Amino acid sequence: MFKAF
Amino acid sequence: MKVRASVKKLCRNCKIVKRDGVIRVICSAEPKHKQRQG
Amino acid sequence: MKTFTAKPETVKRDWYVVDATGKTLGRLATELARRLRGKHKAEYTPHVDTGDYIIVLNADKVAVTGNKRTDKVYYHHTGHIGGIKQATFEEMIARRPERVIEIAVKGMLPKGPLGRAMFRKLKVYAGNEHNHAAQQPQVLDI
Amino acid sequence: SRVAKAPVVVPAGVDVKINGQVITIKGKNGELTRTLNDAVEVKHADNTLTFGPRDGYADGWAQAGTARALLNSMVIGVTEGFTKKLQLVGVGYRAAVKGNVINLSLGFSHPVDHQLPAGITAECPTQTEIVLKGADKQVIGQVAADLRAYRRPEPYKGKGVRYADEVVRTKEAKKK
Amino acid sequence: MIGLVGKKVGMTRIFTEDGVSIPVTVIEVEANRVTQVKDLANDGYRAIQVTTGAKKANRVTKPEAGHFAKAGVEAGRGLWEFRLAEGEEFTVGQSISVELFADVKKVDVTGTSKGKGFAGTVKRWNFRTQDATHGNSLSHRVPGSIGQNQTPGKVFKGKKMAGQMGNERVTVQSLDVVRVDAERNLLLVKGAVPGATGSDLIVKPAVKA
RNA sequence: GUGAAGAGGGAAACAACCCAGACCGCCAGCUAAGGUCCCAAAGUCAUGGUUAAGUGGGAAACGAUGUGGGAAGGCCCAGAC
RNA sequence: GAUGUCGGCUCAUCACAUCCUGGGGCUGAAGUAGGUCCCAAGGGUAUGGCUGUUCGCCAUUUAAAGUGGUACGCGAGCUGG
RNA sequence: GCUGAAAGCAUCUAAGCACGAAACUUGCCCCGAGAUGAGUUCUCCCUGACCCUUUAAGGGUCCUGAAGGAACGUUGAAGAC
Ligand SMILES: [Mg+2]
Ligand SMILES: [Mg+2]
Ligand SMILES: [Mg+2]
Ligand SMILES: [Mg+2]
Ligand SMILES: [Mg+2]
Ligand SMILES: [Mg+2]
Ligand SMILES: [Mg+2]
Ligand SMILES: [Mg+2]
Ligand SMILES: [Mg+2]
Ligand SMILES: [Mg+2]
Ligand SMILES: [Mg+2]
Ligand SMILES: [Mg+2]
Ligand SMILES: [Mg+2]
Ligand SMILES: [Mg+2]
Ligand SMILES: [Zn+2]
Repeated sequence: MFKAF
Repeated sequence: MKVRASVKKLCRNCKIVKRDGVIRVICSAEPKHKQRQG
Repeated sequence: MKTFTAKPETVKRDWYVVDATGKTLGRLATELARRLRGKHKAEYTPHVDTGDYIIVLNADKVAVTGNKRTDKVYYHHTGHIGGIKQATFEEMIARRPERVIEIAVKGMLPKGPLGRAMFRKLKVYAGNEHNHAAQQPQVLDI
Repeated sequence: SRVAKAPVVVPAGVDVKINGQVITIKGKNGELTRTLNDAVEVKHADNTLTFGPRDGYADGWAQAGTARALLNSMVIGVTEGFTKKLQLVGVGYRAAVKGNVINLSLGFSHPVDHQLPAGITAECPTQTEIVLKGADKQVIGQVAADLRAYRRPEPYKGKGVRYADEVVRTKEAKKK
Repeated sequence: MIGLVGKKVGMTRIFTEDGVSIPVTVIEVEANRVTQVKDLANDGYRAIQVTTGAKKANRVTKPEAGHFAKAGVEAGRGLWEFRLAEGEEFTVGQSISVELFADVKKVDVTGTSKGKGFAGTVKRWNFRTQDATHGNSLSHRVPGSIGQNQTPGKVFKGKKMAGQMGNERVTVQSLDVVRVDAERNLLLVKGAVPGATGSDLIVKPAVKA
């Protein structure tokens, strides 16, 4: 699911 | 009583005395003088 | 041939009575720990409890050098968060005079099942009299 | 160790007993007793009490001086009673003595009652001052301190309880 | 000071001529028969063992009946103990009634609380309920977080969580004694007390004073 | 130089530090570093001192009739402090 | 060859360089009320308006509306502005 | 703060005493002998035959089945079970 920018 | 690392004679009536392993100053004439080392 | 080893069901055990009046806590403890572990016996075996039974009297009269009679602090944690408890030497003597000897000796004995078994031979009393006269302990001077 | 060197005289009518380290001084004003420390050696080989440090003790010399001072005051106590005079300063400050107990009024909403030790006596020439008499310099000194502790002398006006010979450094209140 | 064992008969209202209504819990205190006296020389503490009420003779075990027979007393509901101070003494078989509280202004009441069973955190610990709307997903009245990540890496002992609630010994202190009726063996105490009607109850003089 | 590519003993645990390079076996001995009151193998060892702070078992400028030792100086039984 | 963010919600726990309560020394401390320093962590330690906000400003309270650590505590507990 | 020397004085301290806070140990409430260091007190119950050799805290047959508990049933302002 999750995003890390 | 004002606590500071440096304890000194600020006047003639002052005297240094050790009571419980801590240096402190007792002054008979002016209570402002008295200090404790801490 | 194979080195001799002590047998827990053939070891001979004898009883001793020790007066703690005026004795220094640490140096008395070492002798008790030495005796409870059987290091003084010629048949010493690390994996066998070869020590003797020790009776300690007047546990409240032990002496401690220096200012640690009031500065010696005993720490134990209850298990609850923030459950750190304090007890000075004077408080321990006033509350439970017998725990000072056992705590000192317990920390000097080995750790593990054998160490606990050796501790079980130590029997401390706060007073001058004991109820183990049936064992006819010998007077042992340290 | 100048104080230790000076001997203490025991005049007629004063009985002194030495039993190891404990000493018992007796006189017309009562009796007193204390246990000296092992580091101080006291002898009664003459009509004067002589003191010296027991061998092997570093503090013996300094400790010896204390014994001379303590016994010297004690022999005075048994011969004469130490007296402490306190003065009450205030608009409505009064003192009364019921015997072993002293009742004081110092502006409190409640009465102040103080009981004396067995070895002390008090009496009131006037309600504005009180006199303490006793045999032992220690307890009599302590009793006065507790008496003075209820209301220490007020700086800007001096009101309270003070020793009769006390000097109070009055300070002027801040102007404006 | 020695107390007594009673039964929570119920709750009642007491009117006063001044117009004030006092809610009073009615406690019936039958004769309290002392069954044993505890002594220092033999037991290490001074106390009295007492029994109250009566129970069917067909269900008194001779290990228990023999205990009653030793003191010459009829078997009661149960056995309770009270510590003795320096000034009080008692004899086995002595019967104590409600007049003991005639000179007592305040009493201490203890008993088993009503059992709520498995209670949630909201009911048990007054935990704040989370939002019932605004996107909440299956977490309306759940406890929530129970820790602080890796550093502790565990749940601390005594953490408040759902569990058994009630059905435990509870003591209510400083209850005023409204009236003592020694002709019917009743004690009236202002306010409510732990336990349901008919439950065993222990009444002692107010220790708080 | 060591690790990397190096085991063993020591530094409580701790590739790189100290000691020292494991061909295999032994229930023999002597040693290195480091240690010898107990956990835990070996000194509750023999002398002469220091420390009272558990310093030793963390930290500076600076402060203090702490206490031990050493070399000088002023005043002083013409009476000092 | 995966340790999911800010803030909110819920639940917290510790430190003391202490905001309130407690005990004191000084004060250029008359009193009332303060200033400063020392000891003290047992308990307690706001609701709202605006903004996603923490924060902040403002309104009105309170004995006080403490400062920090805990993956700027807490998404296999919620939310997703 | 008391007395008081080291230091003729002074000095709350080195010997010896006194007071001193919501901190500390108790006091109040709850759990609690798995406290294996397994505690104490008061009652209750069981007072038979034999047999074998690996002859010992030994095994087995017959007789016996106590105190009490459990199970089942009617159920509880006790309870997920
Ligand atoms: Mg080990
Ligand atoms: Mg229920
Ligand atoms: Mg969903
Ligand atoms: Mg829902
Ligand atoms: Mg861990
Ligand atoms: Mg490589
Ligand atoms: Mg991975
Ligand atoms: Mg407390
Ligand atoms: Mg806000
Ligand atoms: Mg609006
Ligand atoms: Mg975070
Ligand atoms: Mg989040
Ligand atoms: Mg998580
Ligand atoms: Mg969005
Ligand atoms: Zn000065």
